[PDB]
Amino acid sequence: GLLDGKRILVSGIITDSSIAFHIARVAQEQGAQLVLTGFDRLRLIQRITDRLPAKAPLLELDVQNEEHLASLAGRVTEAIGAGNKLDGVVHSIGFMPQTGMGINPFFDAPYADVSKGIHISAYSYASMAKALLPIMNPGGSIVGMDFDPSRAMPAYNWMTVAKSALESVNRFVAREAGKYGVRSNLVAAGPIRTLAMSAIVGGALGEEAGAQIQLLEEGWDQRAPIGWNMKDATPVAKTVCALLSDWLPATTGDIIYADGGAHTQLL
Amino acid sequence: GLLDGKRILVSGIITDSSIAFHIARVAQEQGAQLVLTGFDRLRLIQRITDRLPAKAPLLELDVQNEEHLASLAGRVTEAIGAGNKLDGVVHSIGFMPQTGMGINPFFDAPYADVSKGIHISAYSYASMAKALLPIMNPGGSIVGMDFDPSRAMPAYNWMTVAKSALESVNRFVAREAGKYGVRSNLVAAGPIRTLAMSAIVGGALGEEAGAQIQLLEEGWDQRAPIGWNMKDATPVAKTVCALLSDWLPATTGDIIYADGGAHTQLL
Amino acid sequence: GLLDGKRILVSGIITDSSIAFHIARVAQEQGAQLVLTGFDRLRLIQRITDRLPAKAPLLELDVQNEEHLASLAGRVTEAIGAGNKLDGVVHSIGFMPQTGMGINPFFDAPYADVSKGIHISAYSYASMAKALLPIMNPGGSIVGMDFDPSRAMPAYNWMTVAKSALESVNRFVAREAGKYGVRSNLVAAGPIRTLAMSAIVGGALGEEAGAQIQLLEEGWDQRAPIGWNMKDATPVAKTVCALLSDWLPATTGDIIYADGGAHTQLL
Amino acid sequence: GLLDGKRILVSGIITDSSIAFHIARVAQEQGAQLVLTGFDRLRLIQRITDRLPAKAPLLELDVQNEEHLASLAGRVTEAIGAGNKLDGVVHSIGFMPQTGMGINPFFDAPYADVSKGIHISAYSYASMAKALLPIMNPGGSIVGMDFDPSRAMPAYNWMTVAKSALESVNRFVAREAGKYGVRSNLVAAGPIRTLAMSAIVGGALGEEAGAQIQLLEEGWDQRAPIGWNMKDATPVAKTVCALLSDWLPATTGDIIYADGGAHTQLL
Ligand SMILES: NC(=O)c1ccc[n+]([C@@H]2O[C@H](COP(=O)([O-])OP(=O)(O)OC[C@H]3O[C@@H](n4cnc5c(N)ncnc54)[C@H](O)[C@@H]3O)[C@@H](O)[C@H]2O)c1
Ligand SMILES: NC(=O)c1ccc[n+]([C@@H]2O[C@H](COP(=O)([O-])OP(=O)(O)OC[C@H]3O[C@@H](n4cnc5c(N)ncnc54)[C@H](O)[C@@H]3O)[C@@H](O)[C@H]2O)c1
Ligand SMILES: NC(=O)c1ccc[n+]([C@@H]2O[C@H](COP(=O)([O-])OP(=O)(O)OC[C@H]3O[C@@H](n4cnc5c(N)ncnc54)[C@H](O)[C@@H]3O)[C@@H](O)[C@H]2O)c1
Ligand SMILES: NC(=O)c1ccc[n+]([C@@H]2O[C@H](COP(=O)([O-])OP(=O)(O)OC[C@H]3O[C@@H](n4cnc5c(N)ncnc54)[C@H](O)[C@@H]3O)[C@@H](O)[C@H]2O)c1
Ligand SMILES: Cc1cc(=O)c(C2CCN(c3ncccn3)CC2)c(C)[nH]1
Ligand SMILES: Cc1cc(=O)c(C2CCN(c3ncccn3)CC2)c(C)[nH]1
Ligand SMILES: Cc1cc(=O)c(C2CCN(c3ncccn3)CC2)c(C)[nH]1
Ligand SMILES: Cc1cc(=O)c(C2CCN(c3ncccn3)CC2)c(C)[nH]1
Repeated sequence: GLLDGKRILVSGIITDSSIAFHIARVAQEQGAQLVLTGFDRLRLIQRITDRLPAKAPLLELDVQNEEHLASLAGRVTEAIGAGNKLDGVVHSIGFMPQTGMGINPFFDAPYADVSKGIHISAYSYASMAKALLPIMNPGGSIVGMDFDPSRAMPAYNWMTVAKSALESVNRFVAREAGKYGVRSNLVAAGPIRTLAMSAIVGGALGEEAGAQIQLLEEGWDQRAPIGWNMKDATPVAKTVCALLSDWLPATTGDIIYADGGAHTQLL
Repeated sequence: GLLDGKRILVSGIITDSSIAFHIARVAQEQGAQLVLTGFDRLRLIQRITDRLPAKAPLLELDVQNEEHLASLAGRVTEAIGAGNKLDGVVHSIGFMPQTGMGINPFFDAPYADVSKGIHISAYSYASMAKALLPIMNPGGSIVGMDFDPSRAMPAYNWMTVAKSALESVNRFVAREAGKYGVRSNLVAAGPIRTLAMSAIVGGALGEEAGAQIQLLEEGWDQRAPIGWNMKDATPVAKTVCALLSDWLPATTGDIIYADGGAHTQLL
Repeated sequence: GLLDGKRILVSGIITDSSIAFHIARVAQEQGAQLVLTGFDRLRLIQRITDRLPAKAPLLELDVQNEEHLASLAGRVTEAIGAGNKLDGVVHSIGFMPQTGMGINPFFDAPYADVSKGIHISAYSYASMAKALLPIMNPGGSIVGMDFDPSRAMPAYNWMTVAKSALESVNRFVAREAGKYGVRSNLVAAGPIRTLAMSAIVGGALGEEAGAQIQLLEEGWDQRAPIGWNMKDATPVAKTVCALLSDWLPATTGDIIYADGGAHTQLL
Repeated sequence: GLLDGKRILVSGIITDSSIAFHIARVAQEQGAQLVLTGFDRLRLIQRITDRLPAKAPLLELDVQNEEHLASLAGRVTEAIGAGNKLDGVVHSIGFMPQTGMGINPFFDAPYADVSKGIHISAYSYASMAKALLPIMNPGGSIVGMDFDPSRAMPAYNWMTVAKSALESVNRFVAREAGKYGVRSNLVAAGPIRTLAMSAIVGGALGEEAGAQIQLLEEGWDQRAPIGWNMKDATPVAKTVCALLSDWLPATTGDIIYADGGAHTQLL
């Protein structure tokens, strides 16, 4: 397998439609030995991850909890065995309150909400690298999930700002990770029909936001030279595994686009 | 003058080396009628602004204070006279605690500090547009100050992340401002030897940060095809006035680089 | 006026819909003294330019003709008077054979055609700077016309490649121009309904290309936060004059977008 | 192996320091079955390729020769056997006359020289895709070599313009390749000490160009968070193989940076 013998931490599984579930599945199909991290609904996450090709220990991690982050390296070492280190880390964490995404006017998001979204979606990429770099092997890889925020778009609002902040955070994380012989990169995915994305299209964040995200999805497949299947997270999962492998050894502080090439096309 | 008859709000004056002081001076030399906003040290700001070519009313504005922002439009109207609106708005506000800039490791900035820096440096650009767009004329202009954060660099650390967030905020502010016939843009300046910049070079944020910012300054003038004089804020002030004028009427959600062309050159 | 006392060379007038006609008109309304250059149909160009606010000498310039370029500086000096130099230069020249644009497959453009298009559209920006920099004043400005080629699009085909080449040429021209205290920049305009653009929409380059350019035009106005009027070259002409003025003195090797902000927006 | 069962065409081998030699070697170590193309010195190329892990047929290809390109697909089919198609294509072709690179002033490159450089370095990427796409399998991959031309730099001059043109060509090739279920991408490598690069540093293109390329090399390793070894083409070769594999299936019309992350860092 592409990741045979590698010890990889995967955060971000919440449902069977989570991009992290598909990353975890493909990584296991490719011979990686995983450690999982889950937030708040641990009973649910264990039951979901019971469907993965192989059993993997599950650790609790709220990225807003400083105790969870301070104990994380020790908890991972206990799960993987003393003397072993991680070869890979996947950050597949993102959150923005409803005031910061959807039909709620961009000017009507209170800062406490925007700040919580930026903490979880951008700052935590640096918190996770700080916690795990001391237990990472040379030649290692840290990968985070991105949604191209180079241009403004309807409804994505403050989550776009959190992604722009995450891209900047990734470039600095690469400076730190480099001291450990570790790469840091983001995968900018095309839109994926997760449970939340389906709910948004169904009007969970207002009708106008639903209509706008449906047009974005259509335009994405139209612009993508190889097309874009929003119901298929496997091409995104494979790209994350390509970055976790030894096959992109000279790429760091960078962004790889697993979006069907849609960002390279105007129309 | 370039700005004859225009009513322009200018925030960000603190000392006679503030980029906003030079923006305010050039705007007045070009016939603009100004309203100033100042944070916390109002006695100091009044005394500084006494040196501007013309007298201008000074209003207090802490961008972290929701009462100041909610009353701002009314306070500006009282200063410019009922029935008059602003043609221009200058955001020249930036702040990052010492834990987020300098020699303090990038991983050692607490989130409360990073969040305060992002609130002042990025979110406030949207708070200011929300407050003032209802009192802005069609053909109007909102301009903010940027420092190119496209690539990571030493010491700038979390302030780089705040600038990346500000660039994203600007693109969304342009969507809102467009409804008012108003443009929103940033001026990405080359480094300017303000009081804080001189203090940093003098080691106020650690020796290594000082040495690194001195090398950045030297490299900037070297890369700039027309050179870069860090002791001269006038080219930056003129660029802000170009954006406040009627002469860039089809530019919005954008960034204009007043950096001597240094960002267009590798070496 | 914005350009009072300035001596500016303007190339690229062919009809009354030429972007250069509007640049020339606005520059004259702003007090500039112009010298014009025209290609091949000099009788037509003289008759067109008779409609400009003021009379301006017209010089012949085929950018593919080395004799025309070698004699250009001398011919300009004769027209503006010995001892006088130019403060500004406008390159508003572009051409691509029909095999390189439109419905003709991208793979079916012969290299002789692509090479002629790149010579006129990209290399000539450097030929013009070479010819005129020795007769340009410090503080001077060279401006060229661009169409954002960062992403591929239908029909534009090899002309997109010529624009990408022009952007690269501009960065090198800035290195040379800087030695003279001269700035070099491009204005990336939104689509303008020139005679050729109207002919393309009318199917002159095939039906599919017509339909595709009509969708691009519609999408441009939709994405532009301040809208985009393709029938109005005046905002583009004003942007070129802003770059020719003293008001963007720290910008070089760069691109200013006069596109209604459409490139900063995905949807 | 990463490329087990894949049929890959590799162009660009001339010496044992050619980036294409290392791409060919790594692809063979990973189980690919290769077809090679060589220009002009076929006896030399055969002798060089005798050192590759496995024997591979060698075909003559001058990308400026329309007969060579028109017969290429037939010649490849004869070498790989009727009924078999290629899964991958590597373009590792670049050339610029000495007038277009080095100490020769940027303004002193005759167009015939610049045009020959652009034909070989940029247009040929589309000529090669046109020739080989009809004999490529779905899921296939076309990869070209790039040197980041986003910013101007000393000596690279017109070759920088050819790379900017190549990036634009790649985005259009992706539109065509997508119809075949084929991806098209470039690998932007850091500087590699090939025979020509060593000759340049030794002053083959003038002393000033030598000094400037030595400073670029040093600055590259300094800026790269994981460092940059210019004497090691293996990380670049591995990146090309990552793109030729099934592990980046949603990336097209794009650029992957195998430069040690140096482009993501200012200093
Ligand atoms: N769905 C898309 O279209 C799309 C496209 C591009 C990128 N992404 C990104 O992919 C990543 C994964 O999102 P997804 O779409 O799979 O949705 P998801 O809901 O399945 O995953 C987001 C995860 O973040 C976790 N999380 C939230 N708050 C947390 C906290 N305080 N501490 C720790 N974990 C926390 C959630 O529990 C969840 O597992 C995110 O970064 C998202 O922004 C999504
Ligand atoms: N100095 C440089 O080299 C440089 C380069 C590019 C951009 N900039 C940017 O230019 C802008 C102005 O900075 P400067 O260099 O002139 O420094 P400065 O210290 O003179 O200006 C920053 C201003 O922000 C104000 N401010 C801080 N907290 C505030 C709050 N809560 N509410 C309202 N105002 C608040 C300060 O009072 C001050 O007037 C900033 O956005 C900065 O990031 C500076
Ligand atoms: N029309 C648009 O939508 C649009 C948008 C963005 C940029 N542009 C650019 O603006 C510029 C002007 O184009 P336009 O749209 O006004 O069309 P135009 O036809 O009016 O102008 C192009 C000019 O190039 C001149 N030219 C052609 N070959 C020449 C040669 N050998 N020597 C000298 N001059 C030569 C023509 O005579 C003509 O005056 C071009 O660079 C074009 O690519 C156009
Ligand atoms: N060396 C570096 O530092 C570096 C960095 C980034 C990218 N590159 C790129 O990598 C690629 C390979 O270059 P390299 O550095 O290995 O040098 P090289 O000299 O080994 O390879 C260039 C190849 O182009 C071939 N070529 C030239 N004219 C041709 C023609 N008419 N038809 C067919 N082939 C022709 C040559 O025979 C040679 O094999 C080029 O695209 C180059 O621009 C090089
Ligand atoms: C296209 C796209 C990009 C994204 O980044 C996301 C995020 C998914 C996780 N987040 C989230 N989830 C649940 C409640 C609140 N926030 C933040 C938005 C989506 C849904 N779509
Ligand atoms: C090159 C450069 C870019 C910048 O954005 C700044 C900011 C100036 C204002 N800030 C600030 N001032 C005082 C105390 C704390 N923070 C934040 C940094 C500087 C000093 N230099
Ligand atoms: C949107 C847009 C951008 C452009 O750059 C152009 C060019 C106009 C001048 N050219 C030209 N004119 C006449 C015959 C052949 N070529 C090249 C294309 C157009 C028409 N539209
Ligand atoms: C850093 C870098 C990037 C490049 O693209 C090249 C090319 C190598 C092949 N070329 C070439 N070779 C031999 C004679 C003439 N031209 C063009 C330049 C080099 C040498 N270095």
